[PDB]
Amino acid sequence: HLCEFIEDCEFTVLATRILHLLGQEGPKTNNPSKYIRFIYNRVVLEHEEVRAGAVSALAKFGAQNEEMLPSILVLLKRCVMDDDNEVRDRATFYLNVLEQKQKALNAGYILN
Amino acid sequence: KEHPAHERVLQDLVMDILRVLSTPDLEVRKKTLQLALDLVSSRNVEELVIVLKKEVIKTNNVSEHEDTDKYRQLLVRTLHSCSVRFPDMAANVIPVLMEFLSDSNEAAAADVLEFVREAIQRFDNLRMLIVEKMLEVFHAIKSVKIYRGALWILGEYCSTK
Repeated sequence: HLCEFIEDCEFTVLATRILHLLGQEGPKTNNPSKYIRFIYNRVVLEHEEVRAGAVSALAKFGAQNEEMLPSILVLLKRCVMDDDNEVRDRATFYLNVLEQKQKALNAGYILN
Repeated sequence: KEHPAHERVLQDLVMDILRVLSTPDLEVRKKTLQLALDLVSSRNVEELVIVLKKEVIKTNNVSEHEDTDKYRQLLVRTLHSCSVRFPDMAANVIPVLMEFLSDSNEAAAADVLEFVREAIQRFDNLRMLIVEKMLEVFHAIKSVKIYRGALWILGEYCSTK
């Protein structure tokens, strides 16, 4: 309900809060395809900023992986990628950051 | 124009004609600009450029742009193209300056466009000055646009360690 409605019940501000929370929660509650499905959408919206949250939430999530995620988790960041300079940069950088640590290690430091 | 035997001169006479444009009507003007761009094998250029600069001054003036603004953007496009081909010069520096003066996004977008481009183009030298120029501009200024500007530039970085 939240997901859907909020989508078409708007307000960016809400998203900030919820994002943050969601950010922690991920794969302890599974339903991956859906959740992904959502996540993509959330990003769908413009705003470098709106887009950005899906990646950040993801870090706790990614790290944990779910009912299918690690392989693919690795595949995805690749599949979804962006320019728009500082938006480019965000993709690049997260990557670059990613680039910079053994992704397993990477996850551990950053997450905390 | 498909008199592709296309004589030198003719291209050249344009400016004269173009002068008339100062008695505006953008829409007409606009048609001109496209038209204009074409002839230049990166030449009859300077005289023009100069003239452009004249335009530029003219553009300053006191203005109450409403139509001409548009023109400016266009001009810049028209202008942009040339440069690609050309080796260009001080004139260009001036845009940079000019741009600093200005206050609306579309230009920033162009600028940015330039950011991109230039990032590709790198013969560099100019940039550095400009970067300096910019440094001034920057010091000299505040805004989201700027704020954004900083970001990329910052991103870019080099010397004066």
